[PDB]
Amino acid sequence: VFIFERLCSIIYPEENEVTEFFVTLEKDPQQEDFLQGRMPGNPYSSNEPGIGPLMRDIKNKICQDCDLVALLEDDSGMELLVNNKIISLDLPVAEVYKKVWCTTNEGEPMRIVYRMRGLLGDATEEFIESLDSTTDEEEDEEEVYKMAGVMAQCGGLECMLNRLAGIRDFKQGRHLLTVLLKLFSYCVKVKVNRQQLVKLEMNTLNVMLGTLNLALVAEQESKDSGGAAVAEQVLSIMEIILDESNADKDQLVMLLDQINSTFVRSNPSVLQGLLRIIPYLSKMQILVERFKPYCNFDKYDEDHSGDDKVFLDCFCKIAAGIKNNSNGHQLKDLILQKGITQNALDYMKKHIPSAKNLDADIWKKFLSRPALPFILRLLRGLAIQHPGTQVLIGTDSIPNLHKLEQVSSDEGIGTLAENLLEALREH
Repeated sequence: VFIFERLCSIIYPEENEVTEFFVTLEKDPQQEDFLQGRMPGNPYSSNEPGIGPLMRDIKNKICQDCDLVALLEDDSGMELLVNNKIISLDLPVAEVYKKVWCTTNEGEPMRIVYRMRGLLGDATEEFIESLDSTTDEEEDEEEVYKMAGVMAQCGGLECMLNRLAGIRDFKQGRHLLTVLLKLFSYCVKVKVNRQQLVKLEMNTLNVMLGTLNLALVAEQESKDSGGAAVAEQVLSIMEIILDESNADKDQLVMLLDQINSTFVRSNPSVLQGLLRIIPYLSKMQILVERFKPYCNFDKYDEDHSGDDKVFLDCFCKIAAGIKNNSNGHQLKDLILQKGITQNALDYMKKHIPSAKNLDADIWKKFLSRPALPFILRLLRGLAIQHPGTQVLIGTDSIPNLHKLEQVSSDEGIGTLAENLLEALREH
């Protein structure tokens, strides 16, 4: 653990948190007669209750200790000044100390002058709203994390993967697992490390999926085990590695079991991360049959459970994420053979209005059907780069889709129909 912590601190030196500093809380000398009370505890330690984490907490402490109750609920009524600059109450006291005070008065207690706003006229002092540079310049990770590039050359990534694969007990391994994943999050910032991790010889995907499964099982057995945070980190690292790689079916089924898992459902972040990696990984027959009941559109319009909706949205996202390769084609062929595409076309043919006036109430009522957005998204996802699906939709549905693409609705049905027609133009 200590070796990997030391490697993290070499790659990305966390700025030394200012462990303890002192502050003095003084009245504006020009408001001495207007402000009741005085702060008696000068200098105050940064570790003292009410001295942070925000400048607002100091303002609230001054209002409380000086009995200025009317200013306690009003964040606009009191100003805090450091080095004759007005400091935003949203800023961290430790950052104000480091970035504003220590620039001129390093090692002295930070003098905070407090005053009532507008009592002597308009403030003429500079207002510091953000301690961070106003410039939105983005730090170059390839330069910021440049030292992580050594891990590709020294066999460091291979050592880290072997260490990750060696962790069989989540409870004992948690601390090592957290440090290794922190180090991986720095390593994936650098292109040389991403390209090394993409090599099949590294077995990166299987090790990461093993670590994900270990974290998911640990959180299912014991709530708040920390498996959730580990699973989220693994899913984020996997997304980056799988994206670089693109720039088995049993594992896909294990991932869908997680969509069913209440833990993953209750954890939107883990579910989101999981739903982002599922496309890249694309048994299959069983899961396609499992998504077939989720295609009760008429029933969906009548009534559907939050899960039915979530599952129908997830199936639309899966269908859109199926890549153009032999296995992706076989999965789309299986979905076509299971009749899911035909059932979506039969629903549209049954419910589409014959009225020529698109503003008619019958059209509004058709466009507001709950299943219709999901049908158009699903059909698009299945049609992209899949001639069998394109031909089936292109047989009889073009005149109806071409009516739909012309409609504006609050559900965006016209735009969804146009996007489906654009996917069908591949054929």
